[PDB]
Formats: sequence, structure tokens, C-alpha cells
Amino acid sequence: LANERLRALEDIEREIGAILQNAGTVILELSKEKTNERLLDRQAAAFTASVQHVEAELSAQIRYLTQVATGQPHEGSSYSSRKDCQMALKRVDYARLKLSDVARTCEQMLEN
Amino acid sequence: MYNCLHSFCLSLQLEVLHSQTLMLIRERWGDLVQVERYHAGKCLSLSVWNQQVVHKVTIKIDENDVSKPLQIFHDPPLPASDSKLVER
Amino acid sequence: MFYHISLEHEILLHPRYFGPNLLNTVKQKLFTEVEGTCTGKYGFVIAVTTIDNIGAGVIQPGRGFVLYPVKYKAIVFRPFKGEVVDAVVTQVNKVGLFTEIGPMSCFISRHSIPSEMEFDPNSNPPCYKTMDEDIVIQQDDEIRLKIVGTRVDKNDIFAIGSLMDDYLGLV
Amino acid sequence: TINMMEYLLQGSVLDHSLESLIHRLRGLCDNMEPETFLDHEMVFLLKGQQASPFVLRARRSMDRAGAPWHLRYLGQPEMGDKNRHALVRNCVDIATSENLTDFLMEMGFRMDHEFVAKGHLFRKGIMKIMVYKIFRILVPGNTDSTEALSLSYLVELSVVAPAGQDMVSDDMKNFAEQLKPLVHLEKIDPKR
Amino acid sequence: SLAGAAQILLKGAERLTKSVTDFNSELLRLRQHWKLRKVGDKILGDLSYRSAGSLFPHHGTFEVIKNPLDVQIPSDLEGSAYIKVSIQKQAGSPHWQTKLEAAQNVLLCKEIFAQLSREAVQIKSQVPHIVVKNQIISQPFPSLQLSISLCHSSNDHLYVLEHNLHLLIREFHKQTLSSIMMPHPASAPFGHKRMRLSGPQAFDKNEINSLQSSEGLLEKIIKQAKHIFLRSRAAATIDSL
Amino acid sequence: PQSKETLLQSYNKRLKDDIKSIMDNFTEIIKTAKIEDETQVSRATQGEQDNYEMHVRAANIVRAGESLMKLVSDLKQFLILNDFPSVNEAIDQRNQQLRTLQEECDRKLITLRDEISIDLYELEEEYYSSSSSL
Amino acid sequence: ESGGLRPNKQTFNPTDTNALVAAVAFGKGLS
Repeated sequence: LANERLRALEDIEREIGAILQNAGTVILELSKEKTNERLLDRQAAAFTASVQHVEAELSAQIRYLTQVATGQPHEGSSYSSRKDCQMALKRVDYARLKLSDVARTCEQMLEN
Repeated sequence: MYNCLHSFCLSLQLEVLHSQTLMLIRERWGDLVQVERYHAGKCLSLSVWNQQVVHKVTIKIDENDVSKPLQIFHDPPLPASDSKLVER
Repeated sequence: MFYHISLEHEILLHPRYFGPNLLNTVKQKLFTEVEGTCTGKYGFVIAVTTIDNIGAGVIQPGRGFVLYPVKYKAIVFRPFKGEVVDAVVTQVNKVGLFTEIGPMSCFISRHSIPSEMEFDPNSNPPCYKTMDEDIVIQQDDEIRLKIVGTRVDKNDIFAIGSLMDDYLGLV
Repeated sequence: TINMMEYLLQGSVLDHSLESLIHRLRGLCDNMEPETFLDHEMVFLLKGQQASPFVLRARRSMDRAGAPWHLRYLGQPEMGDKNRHALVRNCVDIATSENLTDFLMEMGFRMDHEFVAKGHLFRKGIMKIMVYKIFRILVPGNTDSTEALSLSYLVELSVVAPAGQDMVSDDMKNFAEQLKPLVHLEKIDPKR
Repeated sequence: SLAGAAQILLKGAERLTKSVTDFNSELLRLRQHWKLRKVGDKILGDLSYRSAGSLFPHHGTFEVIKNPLDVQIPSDLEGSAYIKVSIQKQAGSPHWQTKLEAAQNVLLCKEIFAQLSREAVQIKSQVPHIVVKNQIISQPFPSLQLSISLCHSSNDHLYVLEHNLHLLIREFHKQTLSSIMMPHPASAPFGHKRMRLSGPQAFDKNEINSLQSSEGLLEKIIKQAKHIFLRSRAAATIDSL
Repeated sequence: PQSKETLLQSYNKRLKDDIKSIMDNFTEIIKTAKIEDETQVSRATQGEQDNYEMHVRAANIVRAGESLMKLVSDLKQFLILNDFPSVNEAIDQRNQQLRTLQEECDRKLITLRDEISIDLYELEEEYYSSSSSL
Repeated sequence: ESGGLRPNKQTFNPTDTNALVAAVAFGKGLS
């Protein structure tokens, strides 16, 4: 499922990048001496590309969802195995307790 | 004020007991106890030891009680005097 | 068009429903049949916003049923002839295009389709495209269609889509 | 005895997507490990004076040892209302002893066509979904060698209802709708 | 004006970067252990054994809220509950993991005691029982008194019978969700396997009734308790001897 | 299938409206800022109006980006809540852990029982044979 | 230039459906 994780990471990264780009561009817009001419155009291009990329990625990931966005909430659970294992562990703990008690009585016997 | 509050809380207790009886009929007892008559704020009749495998237990509220304490009434049988059991 | 109007409807309540909660039972029952059924004079009915009033229950002799005339407010949708409404294409076929407008479904005949438009059988998803690909219509797309006329049957209304009029189709 | 009507919806899945459908059915269905059954079925027809030959379908489970042969009779389609969107047939299900083949032949029923079906069975409530790949059988008698009838696998949703009340089809339609994007299960008439 | 605009934009973006560089991870881990589903904006989970064939009409839907996340238990499933069975001679885990395990245990103890109390009241048995509110009292042997009580904390004991109660109701669930109901022949309808084998491999009355036996958790538990008492009695007698 | 088609349509509409809006809000900021000739309205009005407008559109863009993040998180949650194949694989994997644990515990308990039983046998052969005789 | 399609991998073949059901019912491709 690491695929989804990587997708989300890329998404967040691109979003943050685009908003920083927009910030810089508007700051250079108010600037009395916009020295970043070609640089500014490059930034605009980059921002546009980023938005397009984000859109495409999102659409593809939505399909990946709707390929198995069955709506159905899914029944299958591990409740059976989990409950069984819990029961087993409790039983072993009880056995350990009884063993310890018998050992303590034997120690008492030896102490005289 | 006391009369109004007393009537209200006794009717609420009647309703709570009726809900408890229907909950018991639903889950555990299952027709082993029945509801004969239920008057909201007047009386609630519970029947036990049915004829299949009758007796009634009436829990009523009377406007205001001063001369006599208001307790429950087992109407049909009027159970015999058992000092320890009738008090409970 | 989405029109919020008051409707006059009648309820046949069985006597078994008498007793506690008879009034809201009629209100609850009213929603059962009004929702999911349409009529040509008023169009498809979506929901009942509120019940304006509840009428007196008139007994039918011999039957034992009751007649409750109820005044309720509801929003209805009815296609009108010669009007343009946004639509969604459901399935694409050579014979015609099937589009859905909420409860309303419309069928577009091949003749009504523009002459320059042609079916794209080769493409895996059935769709209509032009020679220059300037405009393409595919399943689940936004298009506007002119209703030639309103025709109803079995409490269902479906009209014809006409693309001849200007400023129609996808953009 | 009341009669048992079988509600059937039949659809096909190409082999490449079989894995996606298997995972999907497991999720929607009750949490039971998949049965992975394999079976051999031979249909017997009775050529009597009446033109229609009685068809009885006999099934032997090769995979499950010590399990009895099953004999079933399937009635003519009773589908009527468009809303039901299901195929309705009368069905009688009878478990039979191993000496089934001989009894049928002596009675006069004649073996006609034999197929071997291998696939997975999953169930949700009464509904049973069987996904199987039919295999043609060649050579007069044997199961050692089989050829695939199709790359695709038929998927059939079947309910053996008691025939009391209805709305059984509605529940089936809802379940079929979920698998509809993965595979279009629809009522396909046996004719052509 | 553009200064203000730029300022706002930068602030927001940097705020998003500060919220970017473990709610997601927490929710992911919560899914593998406990089944979850999506409804509205109040994502819920399953806290009942209904997947493992339990016919208890109760909604085990625990909420998940952002507070790196908190689990909201359904009301009346809180605290700790443990069934207590006694013989008297008279008459590393995550925060939400503990909460959800305790509430699921409370749900199963309520399931057990509902089964036991219904079988005590309605099923006719030898030497009948008394079910008062949360306590069942039986007299298996005339000098013996067995008591089964559901202790709900809502913040002499024999463990073996409590453990066997849990396993008995667990087998009673797993009987419904069994793989024995699956018919390996595709044509074969459904139902138990030996009930299918009853037809061709012809069974008598006794095998048929033994496959389909109408018993109860209370009956079996009482039989077990009686056997334990008898064993203890014989042991003590031989010891004295 | 109907309900899955509707969910897909809603998510896709969210995304499309969203790219269109971020691009259009940036376009509106640039349709603006362009110091054009002023007349009638007067800078004393035009100036402050433009400043407020820019501020509001910047806020709008930030809100659209926040909505994008929210939708991304929703998709992430859906892909962990009910992907379907990954969830089935994970359920199978937890069944494995639990089963191994049970097996280990069972073997341990059985061995313990055996050894304790042998000790019990020795003690039963002793205590019973003790002379004592009160 | 939002491309066009992306996933057209058909899961089920209707011709296949027809053939399979046909065989199951009458017996085409089995005798």
C-alpha cells in the first residue's frame, strides 16, 4: 500500500511548492524593481506545470479508488483469530500462576 | 408544589417500571410474565405464574396520600400474611 | 424545471393503524407513495418539504377505509417543450444517445444528432467524435439538449434531445 | 412438500481479471475460507413419446471424497415481471448413492453431454456465488484430460428460496450491482 | 495590496508545510486490527462478533475522532466487565487498543449472560434456576449451590468454567460460520456435510438426532460443574480413607 | 454500479472544480494588479478596493488549496479504510500471527501438563506408601 | 491537452458470456 503513501507525499510536496511559487510571484509583482524577469516567467511556467501534474495525479488516484471504491464497507475481520489467541494467552497466564503457587508451597516445605 | 411534584415523580416511576417490565418480557422472561392492564398514572398490572405453564400485581398512584401510606397492591390473590415475605 | 408547489393527495389508512400515532402515521405513509412516483401534469416529485395541513378522515361505507386529504409542499421536475437543460450522457450507442437528468431520462435519436457527428465504434468506450476532433461527446459528459416535446408513460417522462439549436452540446 | 425455485443471474469474467474479482467477492461475502471445489456433471435426457426430453443433472464431487452424488431437476423459466430482473426455475435437489449412473441407465435415461467445472465458491446469507471455468471432456469416459471451453469463467449467483414471499430477487439485484463494474451479472435467457 | 496578498499566501503555504513536515499512520494501524468503514464524516468501525456469526441485535459502532486520534466507545460498553462463576457449599498496547478490547470483552460477556439467562428462564430443566437481575443460581446437587454472575465494574472463583463459557459461546458462533456448510459439488445446494451424507449413507434415527441436538450453554455448564464436584468429592473421600 | 458511479462523479467534480478555481483566481489577481489608467472612481476608492480584492482572492486561493489537502487526506483514508485487496491481504496476515501464537502456547501448555503429570505420579506413588500411621 | 482515455482494460467479454451460458443450457461446444 506504500504506493498510496508515496502518492500522498508527492501531492503534499507539489501543493506546498506551488503555493510558495505563487507567494514569490505576487511578492515580485508588488516589487518596485522586478529584477527577476526571465526568472519570473520560469516560475510562472513551473507553477502551471505543477498544477497540471497535481490534477493528473489526483484523477488517476481517484480512478484507483473507484476501481475498488465498492462503497461496500467490507465484512471479513480477524476477530476470530484474535479472540482465540487472547483466550490461549489468558489460559497460559492462569497455568503460570498455579505453577508459581505450588512452587511457593514447596519452598515453604523446604523452609522448615 | 409538593402535590404536583409527587404526582409527577410517581407517574415517572410508573413509566420506568413499565419500561423495565417490557424490557424483561422482551429479553429474558419471554411470555413467562405478562402485562394485563397498564393505565398511565393510575395502575400497572403484571401477571406471573400464567395458566398455560390469573394473579396480578398492580402499582398505582393516588392523587395525594396523607392518612394512609401508598404502597403496591396484589389485587387477585391478596397473599396470605407472611411476616418476612410480605414486607419485602 | 425545479418547481416547489403544493399538492393535493389522498391517503387510504387501514384501521389497524388506528390508535396511538395515527396523525404522524398518515404523514409517514404520505412519503411512502409520493416519493418514487411521477405524474405528467406535475412531473417527477423529489421530496415533500412540509405538510401544509391534514384533512378530515372520510369513511368509505362498506370498505372501512379512511380518506385523508393532505395538503403538502413538494418540489417537482418536469421537462418542458422547447427548452434547454443541462444533461449527463449515460450510454452511447450508434442508434442514439441516452442521457439522464436526475429522475428524468432522455433519448437522443441519431437523426437529431448533428450530421457532421459520427459514432466511434473503434474506440473501446462508445463515443461520438468529429473529423477534426474539435468537439467530442463521451459517456458521463456535460451537454445541453433542446426538448422537442414532453411525452409521458407509466408515470415516467422521457423526451427527445435536439442539438440543432445553437449553443448546445459540450463546451 | 413446497417446491424450491432457484433464482439465477449469470455473467462472465475474463481470466486476466479473475484475481481482482476473487479478492472483491471475499470482502463483500461472509468471512469463510474459499471452498476451491472441483466437480464432474453429466446430464441425462429421457427420449419418451412426448417431444420434450426430461433433463436430470447428476453431479459427482471428485475433489471431496466420501460425498454423495447430487441429482437435480431444473424447470422451465418462470420469469415474468421486468422489475424482478432474475431467472426463476422450479428445482428439486436430491442426494443419491454412488450406484446413480446404473439406476438412471436401466430406468432409460440416456447420458448426453459431460463437463468438468473447477473454481471457487463463496456465500453471503442465502446467496451463493460460484465462479468456475467449464472444461470440455473428450474421450468417451474419463476425467484425466480436459480442454478449456473458454478462457473466461461463468459467475452465477443462485438462491434456493422456499418459494414463500418474494423480494428475494431485489436482494440479489443489489448484490449483483456491486460486482457490476468488475463484471456485468445479468439474467441471460438460455435460448441462443 | 499585493504585499498583503503575498503575506497571506506565504503564511498559509508555510502553515501547510508545518502540518506536512501521524494521524494518517494511526488510522492505518487502527484499520488492520479493527475493521473500519466510511460513512459521512464520522468514520465508524465494527466492535461486534457479527462477522463471526453472532445473532445479537446490538450495534458495535465505535466512532473515530481527530483528537493523534481518539476512539469513542458506544455508551454502556465502557468500564470493565468479567463474568464470575463460583461454587458455594451452602444450599505496548496503543491507547485505543485497550479501550476497544475492553469494550469488546464487555460486549461478549453481555452476549454470554443473555444466552445463559434466557436458557435458565425458558428452557425446562431438572432442578430449575433463579435469575434475579445479573445472577443465576442453580442447585445441581442438593448440598451444592452454583452461582453465575455478570460483574460489570462500570468505572472461590473457578476460572475453568469461565474460560469454558467463553469457548462454548465461541464454538456456538463458529457453528454458523463453518466451512462444513459449504457444498463442494457446485450443483449441491447448501447445509451441513453429515446431513448431506445422511441420504446416501443411510442413517438411523439416533445419528440424525445426534447431528441435530437441541442443548444449551446452561445445561452443558451445569453438567461440567456437577462432574467437577463429583471428582472433588471422590478425591477427598479417598484422601480421608 | 449506480452508487459507485455517483461517488466517483462527486470526487472527480471536486477535483475539476478545484483546478479550475485555483487557475481562475490566479488569473483574476493578474487581470488585476495591472496599474491601469484611473478616472471618476478615484485612487482614494480604486486603491483601497483593489487592495481588499487582492487580499480576498489570496484568501480564496489558500482555502481552495486547503480543500485540495482535505480531499487528498480523504482519498488516503478511503484507501486504508476500504481499499479491498490490501485489506483482505492484511486480514490474512493477522490471522497468521494469531494462529502461530496459539500453536506455540498450546505446545508449551501440553509439555507443561506432561512434566507436571509425571511429577504428580511420583508424588502419588510416595504419599500413598508413606508409613506414618497416626 | 488533458489527453483522453487511460484505462480501457475490459473485464468481461459479452460474446464469452453468451457462449458459456449457451453451452451450460443446451450443450454447444460439448458434443
